[PDB]
Amino acid sequence: GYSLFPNSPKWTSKVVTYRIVSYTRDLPHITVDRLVSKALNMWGKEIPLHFRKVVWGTADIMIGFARGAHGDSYPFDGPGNTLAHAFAPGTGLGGDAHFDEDERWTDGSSLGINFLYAATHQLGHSLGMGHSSDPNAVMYPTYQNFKLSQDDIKGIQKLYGKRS
Amino acid sequence: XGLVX
Ligand SMILES: [Ca+2]
Ligand SMILES: [Ca+2]
Ligand SMILES: [Zn+2]
Ligand SMILES: [Zn+2]
Repeated sequence: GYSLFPNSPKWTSKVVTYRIVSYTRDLPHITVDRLVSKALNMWGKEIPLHFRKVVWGTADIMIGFARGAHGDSYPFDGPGNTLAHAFAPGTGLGGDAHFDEDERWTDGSSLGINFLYAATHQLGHSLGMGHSSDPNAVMYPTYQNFKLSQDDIKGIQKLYGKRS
Repeated sequence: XGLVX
């Protein structure tokens, strides 16, 4: 079923900050903001961790869109091939989630990669989830009405405990 | 893609 990262890195503070740093031409900025919140809350409702949004500076989880090389060691590669990537909890690059601007992204009303699904998968990595062997899992390794699977819930609660 | 660092 689920996996974590080696040595089970996790956020150990009660509050973790996040920032939407850069946007996509494909959607209104407000829509990206609302879908990012919804994705974080899918995972957050299950566990004792709280997320605080910031609008400037460095936050724990930096989220954004980029083309090509963008300051980490893993440049994007134009249309196709890698779509997005995210880093396990930790200082610096840890927690950050990046999306390739050279794809097409949608809120569900157009052609594109469904941004809510993709953000829920990437932010699973930002919280410490690896990939699952269960085809039903959001954390399965390969890509409109979804929720987290039982396997996704079991793994995140294994890592953080359950929310009371 | 999940990356380590
Ligand atoms: Ca970070
Ligand atoms: Ca690409
Ligand atoms: Zn990156
Ligand atoms: Zn992944």
